[PDB]
Amino acid sequence: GSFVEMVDNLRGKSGQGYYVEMTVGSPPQTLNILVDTGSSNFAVGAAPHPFLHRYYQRQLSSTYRDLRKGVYVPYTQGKWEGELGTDLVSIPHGPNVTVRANIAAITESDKFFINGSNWEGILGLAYAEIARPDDSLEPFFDSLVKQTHVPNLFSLQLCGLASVGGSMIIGGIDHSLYTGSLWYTPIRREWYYEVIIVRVEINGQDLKMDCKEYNYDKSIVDSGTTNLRLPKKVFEAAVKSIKAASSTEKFPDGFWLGEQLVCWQAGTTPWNIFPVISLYLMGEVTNQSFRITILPQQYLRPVSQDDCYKFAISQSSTGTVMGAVIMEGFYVVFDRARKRIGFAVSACHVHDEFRTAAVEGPFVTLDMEDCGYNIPQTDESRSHHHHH
Ligand SMILES: CC(=O)N[C@@H](Cc1cc(F)cc(F)c1)[C@H](O)CNC1(c2cccc(-n3cccn3)c2)CCCCC1
Ligand SMILES: [Zn+2]
Ligand SMILES: [Zn+2]
Ligand SMILES: [Zn+2]
Ligand SMILES: [Zn+2]
Repeated sequence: GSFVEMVDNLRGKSGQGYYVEMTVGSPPQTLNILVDTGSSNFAVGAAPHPFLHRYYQRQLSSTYRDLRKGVYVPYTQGKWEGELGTDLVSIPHGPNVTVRANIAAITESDKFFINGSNWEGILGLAYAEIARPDDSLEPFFDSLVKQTHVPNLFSLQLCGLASVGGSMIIGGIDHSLYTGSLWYTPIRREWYYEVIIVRVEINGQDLKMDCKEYNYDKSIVDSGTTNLRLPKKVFEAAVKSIKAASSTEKFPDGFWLGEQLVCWQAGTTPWNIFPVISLYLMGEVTNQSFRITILPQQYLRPVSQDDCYKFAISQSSTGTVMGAVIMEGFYVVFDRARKRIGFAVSACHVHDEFRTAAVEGPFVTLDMEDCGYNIPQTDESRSHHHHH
């Protein structure tokens, strides 16, 4: 488990999430597992399903122990039901350590598994706070760090229907995965990997919104979501501005809805008419920020003699979700030990002829804590005690 043994340990199909090979149980059962920075539960298929041809067989594992507890987890469209337990977990193209972790054995599901995905489970790498059924269910990464000598840090280089590749570096930073300098934004609160966006530009033009609209009701880094998602108001401003630059082409509304492809003749796509998008993230120094710059090659997704494209930016009512669309630009450091997220330009350069994906700063201004929104506290959340 040198960083070199972890290089290129990810695979997937385009728009269907990235997965790492894990083993579960004794003897080890090999399974492919979606890497989700947007959730906190480790769960694996554990009974027959249409789209699966292997699953976790609890009864074949000598190290399995029943927790006698059910759990239910909805996501944006998919959901599953599970029965909790613990077993030995390893990442074979990862560090050379085995840990006892919590596993949700999935017994029923709806629209969870995706035909052709090649994944049989989901690794929630976010914090205990949002774990189901409550935060006393230690997440995998927590266990791994608690039980071994692995630094409290991981890094994602997501690259590339068509196949994708990439790397999850568990426990450090591999400099062969990036070029230029690494910029860190703070983790605002440890639940999701919540960050603050202080400014947005499309083709250098500021959208000029109250900076709180950008993080309404939050902003996060989610390897589990394909698209860049944007709060309704920001989405509308953004589309207006993208439509205006690309206006030599007149697409049907369904395209802007992300529900329809548009096509040019093989190798003739007019990239230049689509604008770069810059997201300015709060720096570690007060009044400083730095931008990540997104190419239309990242947000226009490839799907006769024709190159065809899906619009990978969609509306949100649950804040700004920086999905795979965004991450594919970058080597992203989830530096849990220092409560920061780093970005650098990826050594998998998914690059334009005149423009490039960029991580740039500092930019200096005023009043970024002012850009956070505070979610309305519900009675249900206020009432649960936390003797942890
Ligand atoms: C598209 C999708 O849904 N992706 C799953 C991962 C995923 C990928 C996939 F390919 C199929 C799936 F069903 C789920 C990912 O977590 C979604 N993450 C958010 C989400 C949304 C709703 C519930 C939960 N959540 C549950 C527990 C803790 N948080 C998380 C995080 C907050 C903002 C919106 C997306
Ligand atoms: Zn392998
Ligand atoms: Zn059921
Ligand atoms: Zn109490
Ligand atoms: Zn608690």
